[PDB]
Amino acid sequence: AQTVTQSQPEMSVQEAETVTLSCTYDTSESDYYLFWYKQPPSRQMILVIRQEAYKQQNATENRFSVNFQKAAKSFSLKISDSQLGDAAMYFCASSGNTPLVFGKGTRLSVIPNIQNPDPAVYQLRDSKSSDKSVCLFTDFDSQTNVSQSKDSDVYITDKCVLDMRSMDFKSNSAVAWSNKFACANAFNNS
Amino acid sequence: MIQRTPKIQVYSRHPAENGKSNFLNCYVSGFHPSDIEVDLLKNGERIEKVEHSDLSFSKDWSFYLLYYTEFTPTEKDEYACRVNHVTLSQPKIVKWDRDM
Amino acid sequence: DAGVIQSPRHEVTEMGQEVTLRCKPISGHNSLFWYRQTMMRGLELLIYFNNNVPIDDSGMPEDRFSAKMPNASFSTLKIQPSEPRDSAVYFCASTWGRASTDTQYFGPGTRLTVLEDLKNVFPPEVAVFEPSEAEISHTQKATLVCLATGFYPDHVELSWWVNGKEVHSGVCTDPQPLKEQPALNDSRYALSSRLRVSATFWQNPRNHFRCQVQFYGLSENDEWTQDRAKPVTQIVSAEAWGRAD
Amino acid sequence: GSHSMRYFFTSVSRPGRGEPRFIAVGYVDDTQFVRFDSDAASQRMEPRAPWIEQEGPEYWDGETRKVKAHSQTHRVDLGTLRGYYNQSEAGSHTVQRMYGCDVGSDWRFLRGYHQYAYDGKDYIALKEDLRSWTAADMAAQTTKHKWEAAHVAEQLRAYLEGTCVEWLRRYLENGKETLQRTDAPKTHMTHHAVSDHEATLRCWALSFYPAEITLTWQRDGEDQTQDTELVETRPAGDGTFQKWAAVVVPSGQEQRYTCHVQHEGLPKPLTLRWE
Amino acid sequence: RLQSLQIYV
Repeated sequence: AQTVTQSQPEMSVQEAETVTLSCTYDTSESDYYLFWYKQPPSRQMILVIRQEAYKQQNATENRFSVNFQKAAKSFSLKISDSQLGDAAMYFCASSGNTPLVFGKGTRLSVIPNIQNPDPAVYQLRDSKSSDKSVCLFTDFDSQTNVSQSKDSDVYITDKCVLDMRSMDFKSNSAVAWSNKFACANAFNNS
Repeated sequence: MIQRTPKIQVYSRHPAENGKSNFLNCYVSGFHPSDIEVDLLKNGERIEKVEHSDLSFSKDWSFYLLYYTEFTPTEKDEYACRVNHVTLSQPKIVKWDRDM
Repeated sequence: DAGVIQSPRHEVTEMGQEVTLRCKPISGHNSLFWYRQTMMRGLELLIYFNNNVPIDDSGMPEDRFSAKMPNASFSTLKIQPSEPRDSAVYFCASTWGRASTDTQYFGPGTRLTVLEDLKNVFPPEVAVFEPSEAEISHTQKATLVCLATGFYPDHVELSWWVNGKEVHSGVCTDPQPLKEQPALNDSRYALSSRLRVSATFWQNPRNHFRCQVQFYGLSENDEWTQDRAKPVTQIVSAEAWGRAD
Repeated sequence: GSHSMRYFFTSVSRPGRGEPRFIAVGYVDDTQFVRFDSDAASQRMEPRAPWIEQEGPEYWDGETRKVKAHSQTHRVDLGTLRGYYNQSEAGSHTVQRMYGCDVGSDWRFLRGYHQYAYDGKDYIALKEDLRSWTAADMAAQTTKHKWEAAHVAEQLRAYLEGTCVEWLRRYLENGKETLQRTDAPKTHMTHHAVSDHEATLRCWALSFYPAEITLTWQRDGEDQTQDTELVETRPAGDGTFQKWAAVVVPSGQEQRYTCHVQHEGLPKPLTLRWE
Repeated sequence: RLQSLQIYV
């Protein structure tokens, strides 16, 4: 009698482009509220936007707007000018017989727009001992796929986008290390 | 605290024919609070299987209830309703009168 | 803080043990809700109170789960005895309590892992790797890397600390750890994080860079009989200083 | 005709004798159709009309969840209201709630209502416009502000104009035989001698529906209330109603008095005389 | 059909 449907569990948007997150719901009555919640990897739940089913106007919060179609029981979320910070789990939700009921959630990923690809691999030594070492593969564009280790004693992480906000600069990077192993052909299978 | 004395009407569902089968009704209304004790008597005995409606109330918030039971009206069988409530010094008994 | 407080952030217990999660609502809020999040079932409502009265306990597990709200300032949700299936993230939320449509304000959660036994629990080793001088010369930026290795279960909180302030700008931490021995189900984990600063900032020998990994492990009420240090809740750190050359 | 759907809730605390007793009753016009009693065993929203029995099991699960939660908010309200009025925890108190919607003969929304009583007296109520509140005392002013902050009126309005009327129309169709009938009263007059000179003329109306009826007495075709007795309309027990009016009369003069019966099930008002 | 919304005094 109270269900929320989020059909696509994984969505991607390109940085600064817009994306729509779909939601349908079944409700048995006419006194309900609808909600979108965001959950960053920090796991904190934050209210994005609230729609009262008695209000007719679509709710808008800055770059967040919903397409509330009551008769269709549809309540999609539009994120325009998307940002790296928008990467999170988004949860459609409703208040009815139960005060909050959540859909299964959609994980949105934001592919960062790497303004100036500059792929490189660098080697870094340890600060206490200097027998240990890691290899850093950074500044590649976001179309790049990072290969998992095929040595079985070398470790290669996935890519990771960081934001040096005080320089309006963004970059990807992946990290590799082992017990040996040189960095120049550490990411050769990627 | 507001307190309201119950009104009581005893009566039959259909007009009484001696020996024909009927329903005996005791209808209590206009009372407050809702704690009320109601028995249907036949010849001074609590009839046993006495059902009752679900508590409701009127425009002044006072309560009303129908207690009823199957009965067969005779010329000498004496039916009554006993009501106990906080507004009553002691239980009121209202005799069934087939003409009321 | 004037938000929903949840004690503690993480907790590892061994099955059979008792587990009591605690939650404090936003002040003035008169209604408190418990949820649990799993990867299998999603967000599931467990119980909620208004004015400390239990309004609905439909979603409570039928036998091992208990909840109280002794006064307006706190609520406990208790599991006895804990079982691996109880492992989830347990969220508390509060609302003003005027209506069921009131906006719910969520706490940070308590992620609980119930292990079959604590024989596999290992704290992390932490090392910090100084920037490559080739990166500094090619880009005028400097990437530190922190490696958190050999820990189990996956209960770590990696943060960067520059001159004593926790730093968020310029950080990226692996969203998932990886298995050091991926062939094994109880394999220990490794996690990496990067901190990127401008070259001139790394080049100042007075800047202090510390990578801190909070690990959630055993209490000292847990028993330990293995040939290595007790894997207790602890902070492991590695650091480095800026270098002009 | 015009119709209404109404729900009545009564919650009575019994300090030191168990959780508060909670009773909910649902009505379309004068006909009960659902019921919940917290002291009954089923612990379910039970049917009380035959035409509601053709609801599916998912309906009965949903009404049972909504009514069990009603009970709990009232259990909380009892505590809050005791607080609001500085009352002890030894006294038994009563929370009453009534809500519903009325439709006109086109079955379109016409009027909505939502009122609360505490201890037999008005507490707070939604005004006819469904946008404001009427708070009875100062205590109720506290609740007014809580609910205005949460926009409660707006939210009730969307139920009263939505689910309420839309489910009233579904009930009216499912129960067309029961609910759309008019049963004209079966009338008759009786004569009971009190003294050897004074007589009682009793005018009866039986087996009618709806309950709305008018009984009046006339002497020489002139309205008379003097020396008359009216009993309140009473339920027959089968879904019809009864009522009588009586006048005490000097014997020999019975033929001057006429009882008059108005009911929407009658093509014309009846006149009855002693014969 | 009972109203879903629950309110508190």
